[PDB]
Amino acid sequence: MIQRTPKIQVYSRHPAENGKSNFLNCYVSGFHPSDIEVDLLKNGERIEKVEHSDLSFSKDWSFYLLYYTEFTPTEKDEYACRVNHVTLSQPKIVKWDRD
Amino acid sequence: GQNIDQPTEMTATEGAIVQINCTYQTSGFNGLFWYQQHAGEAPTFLSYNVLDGLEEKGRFSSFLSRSKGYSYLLLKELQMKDSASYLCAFLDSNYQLIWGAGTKLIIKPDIQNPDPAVYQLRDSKSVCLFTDFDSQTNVSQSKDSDVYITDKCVLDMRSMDFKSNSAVAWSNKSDFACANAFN
Amino acid sequence: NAGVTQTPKFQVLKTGQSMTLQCAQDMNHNYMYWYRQDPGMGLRLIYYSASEGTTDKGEVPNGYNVSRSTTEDFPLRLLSAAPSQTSVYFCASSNREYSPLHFGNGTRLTVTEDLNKVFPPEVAVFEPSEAEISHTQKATLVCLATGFYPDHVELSWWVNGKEVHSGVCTDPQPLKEQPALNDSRYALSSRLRVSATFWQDPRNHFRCQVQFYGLSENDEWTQDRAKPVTQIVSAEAWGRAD
Amino acid sequence: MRTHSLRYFRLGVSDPIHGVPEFISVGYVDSHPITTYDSVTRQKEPRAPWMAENLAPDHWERYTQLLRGWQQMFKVELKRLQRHYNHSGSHTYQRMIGCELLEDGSTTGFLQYAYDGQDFLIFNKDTLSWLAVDNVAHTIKQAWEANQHELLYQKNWLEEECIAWLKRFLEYGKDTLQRTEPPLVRVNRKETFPGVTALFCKAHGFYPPEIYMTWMKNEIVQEIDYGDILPSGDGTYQAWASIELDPQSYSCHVEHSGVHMVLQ
Ligand SMILES: *Cc1cnc2nc(N)[nH]c(=O)c2n1
Repeated sequence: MIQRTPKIQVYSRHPAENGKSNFLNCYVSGFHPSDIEVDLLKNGERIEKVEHSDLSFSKDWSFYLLYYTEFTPTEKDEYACRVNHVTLSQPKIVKWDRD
Repeated sequence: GQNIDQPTEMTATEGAIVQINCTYQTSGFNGLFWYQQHAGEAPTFLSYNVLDGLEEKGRFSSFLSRSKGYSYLLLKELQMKDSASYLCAFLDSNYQLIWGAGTKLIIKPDIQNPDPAVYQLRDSKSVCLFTDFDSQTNVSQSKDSDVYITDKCVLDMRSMDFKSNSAVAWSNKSDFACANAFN
Repeated sequence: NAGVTQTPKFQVLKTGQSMTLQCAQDMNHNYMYWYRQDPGMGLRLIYYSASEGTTDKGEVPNGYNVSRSTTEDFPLRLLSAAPSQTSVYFCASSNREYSPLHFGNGTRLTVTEDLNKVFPPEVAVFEPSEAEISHTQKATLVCLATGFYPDHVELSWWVNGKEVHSGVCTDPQPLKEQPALNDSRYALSSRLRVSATFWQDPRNHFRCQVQFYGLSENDEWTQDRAKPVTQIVSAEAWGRAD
Repeated sequence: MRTHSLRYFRLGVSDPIHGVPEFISVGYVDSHPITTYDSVTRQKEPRAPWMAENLAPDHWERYTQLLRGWQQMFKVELKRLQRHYNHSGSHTYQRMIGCELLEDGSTTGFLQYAYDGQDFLIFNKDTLSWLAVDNVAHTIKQAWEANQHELLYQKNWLEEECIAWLKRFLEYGKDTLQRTEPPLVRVNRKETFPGVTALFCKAHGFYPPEIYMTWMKNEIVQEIDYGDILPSGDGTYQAWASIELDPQSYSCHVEHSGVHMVLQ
């Protein structure tokens, strides 16, 4: 049996600017099996009111999902995506690269 | 999932060939089926076409024209046992099975030695029997509503490799003769 | 495998009775269907079930309900018998929505506003004509089932207490004794043709058997004539020289 | 002048932990989800508003019954495979069916199955045959290839029915599926390490998601780093390509929906 660990990309809808209302996107893709947990983090704590697409099917039989949230970037505020999956013995935190 | 037409009745001779046509109108199509249904019996699966062309299983072939919206069921070397209803049906885009009103197939026996007589049977304590006539003879029921006349029935006496048409007439009227009772 | 088992084959009901037609298949089929067949039109879907746990309306669902709590069984319930429900019912199954249907042997159903209209057949056997035996060396017995209602009968020929098929022809459809009347009683004829020799053998016993489908022994009956229950009515002839 | 596709997926899971449907089926036109069904809702529902507005309730009701039928068939198919492999515990079964309509008017159709996310059986609608990956798949291949009427059903569905459905769905969703939003394409210079310069060509705001991006000298460049075509979450996509310069040594080329762009 071949399990596929998720690829986890964090990025903004628009070129991010400090003080400019944007959307933070976490794209989780190429995983198998389908069971997965995603949280967007802001300085290490769980953002409530996150929106996500339905589980989505790729022709290579892996799955993908988009989690996104309305935010306004600053110099100080750190943002992350935390993904758990059967392939990960601990949740994986991926930080927003801040363009 | 609109419309499907097949003839109500066809008549052909034993040993010959019959082509039962079915036309259909639909936007979307997942195949056309022929079923056979004997008098008082269940319909039984005969054929399935979905691509253009012809499929052959012994004496039965089924053709489908997709651009014509047309199928036929072809019976070769007809036997008395092919006397049945033949049901045309197709699946639309949503797998709704749309049924034809069905074609009643009447097979006429090839009567080699026609010997038409009317005979009176010993009643039980009056029945008349028109027998041995050629398959081109139609038995009409009379107007007289005190006199009953059955359709023609084909019996197969395998004991003498012999086949015969017959019809029965009967009444309780003390004024009723078997001679000239069958028209 | 048995295929599709549908019961009963025949049923008379009074206006307002309910009834369950049973249907089972041992073929692990997902699709089961109920159809009515009426003269001069296509099979009409009453209800179907795409699998155990679901059912859906056909084209003519009014007056009926179904259930499918098992793969095997698809019972049809008539809620309140109406004359319009006089028909032949067929249960069917298919493996899938596009696979060929396997049919039950059907249920012939007659609804009458009054059970006093139900009559068992009178049955009589008419020996063969001496003229036929002379001119053809063959002998045609005729059997006449008359006066029955509803048209729910199976006619069989027995020789020496054993059913026969060769040389038999039975009317495919009964005659109406009164074509006008809507609860007209029915008449059915049959022939058994044999060699003059066989008919002349006094060791041969011939028997016309009409299985009639009517009331149950349980049905209430307040008429002077015998309760017209499901019953076999027979008549018989012995062969002979003369 | 671009390709469109219609796809229906099916996911079955044996022994799902309480919070996971035993069965999910989703339709897509291009990258858009059009339809959803699972074993929890037991309802087929539209996932695009242009599907919702254009198919009457009878469509959802009919396909709801069909999907309950296919859910049951899937469950039995998985159980059987698990018997064949002699597998205990939780395993997945998947199927994708669909068709492409290209610009020239030409068509494709496909049907494949996967066990634990790996190729199991692939349908050939021209040779009317199944490609089996192992001995267990070969066993299912023989049963399926012995039913001639089902192979012909399947060929017809892929070639006629699937394409009819796609065209109907394309007309419903034309304002969404057939629109163009051109890319906003910027070129960044980044010093990635001291002395060493790399150029980033970035594109966003574009639909369809299909886009070609490369770097050329004065001749295509070697060692181009490619970013995935990613959804921005407003119905549009972003994507990039980078090159690293040589000491004392260029233009970005983008092609989208029949429009060619050069940034020097
Ligand atoms: C929802 C839906 C509709 N039609 C389908 N047709 C096929 N062949 N397969 C599916 O999964 C479908 N799903």
